[PDB]
Amino acid sequence: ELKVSLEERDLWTRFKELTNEMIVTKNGRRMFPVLKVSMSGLDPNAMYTVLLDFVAADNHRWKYVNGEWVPGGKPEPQAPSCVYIHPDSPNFGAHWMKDPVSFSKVKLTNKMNGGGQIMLNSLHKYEPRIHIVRVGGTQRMITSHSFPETQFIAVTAYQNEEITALKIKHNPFAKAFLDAKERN
Amino acid sequence: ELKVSLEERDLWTRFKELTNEMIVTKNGRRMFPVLKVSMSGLDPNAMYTVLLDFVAADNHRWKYVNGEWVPGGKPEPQAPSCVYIHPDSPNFGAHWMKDPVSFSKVKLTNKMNGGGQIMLNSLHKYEPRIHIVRVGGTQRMITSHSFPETQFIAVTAYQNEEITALKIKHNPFAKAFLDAKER
DNA sequence: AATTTCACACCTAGGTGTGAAATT
DNA sequence: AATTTCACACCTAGGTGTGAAATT
Repeated sequence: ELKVSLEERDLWTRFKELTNEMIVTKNGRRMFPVLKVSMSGLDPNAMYTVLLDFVAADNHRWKYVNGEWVPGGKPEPQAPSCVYIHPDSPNFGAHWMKDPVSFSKVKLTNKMNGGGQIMLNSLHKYEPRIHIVRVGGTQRMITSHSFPETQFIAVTAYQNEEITALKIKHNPFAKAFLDAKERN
Repeated sequence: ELKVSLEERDLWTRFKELTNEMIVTKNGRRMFPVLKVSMSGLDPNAMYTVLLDFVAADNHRWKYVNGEWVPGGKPEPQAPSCVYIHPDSPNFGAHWMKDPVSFSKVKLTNKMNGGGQIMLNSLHKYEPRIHIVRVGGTQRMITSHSFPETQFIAVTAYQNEEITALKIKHNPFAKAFLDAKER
């Protein structure tokens, strides 16, 4: 039982191969691609809460040198980001398994604004991590699952234009720019 | 302990006074004003599901005659509407009491399209009804709450221009029309 | 020098009353 | 006649990368 799969695996893979970059802003920025996963093997009638946090992919600050991401400086330990409760929580296993679970509303930021936005440090790699926590009862049951293909480097401005082109070609809110290309 | 209060009582009252009309479309229409309520006296740790449905205010088909809504023809039985599950359900009492509970996403239609939209019959009077159900509770722990100032007549097109004017004045999505008056 | 901020043009998404036209 | 439908301009609401400007 208990299986959690990554939706849109192909698009994520393409981002990984280019070394994915996620914008983080003073006000909070949404992720792209949107983290979507499928879960099964949950007690359909049990109550569960889904959580999302980000763990440091390594202890290096990265820098873009000669068109390539490169680690540098004194390596430092990085604490896992604060947790983001998926908005559908708490909810039945049946609900969680009906349709794919999407984290489309989570906002990433570089500030410590307690508005339910996940603070991350730019120029550091992160890997999203999902937690399914059983609600109620007296026994604890908690599962975690990370996806290597969702690793990215938090940034305040894109560096690799190959990524920017992938964002533009796939994110609806960036259609203006895509349209600009399809005619010029 | 338990108390469920209507938010924007003033605006609803004004609509009531003019005999509120609610547009219903083949695709579903949102309510205006938006139905919001403050609830308190729930077990902060208990799990609750909030529901919304509409009950027929009477057995008459209404018609707008000489600038007035009047009942006519023969009465019939108007069954209660299907139920709408507040999107935040199921959830803790603490969550329900923290911030006003709003039903802004409920769509009203005059077709039997199974899309989570509530079907109503136009030219009929209805009154929204909210139910708080304790998950695992008894049956007595299920309370109901209706507010007579939220009564309205379902319509496919406004009849009383005084209502149209209040809708325009207060619904942000109708600003184009309001602006068109303030110059 | 390197990285963050910011006003802005441009989209996506989707809620409104209009009023003519179509339907009952 | 009485009521419903429908394309349309015009809004609200808010997500994007751009590139100059400000900060470190």
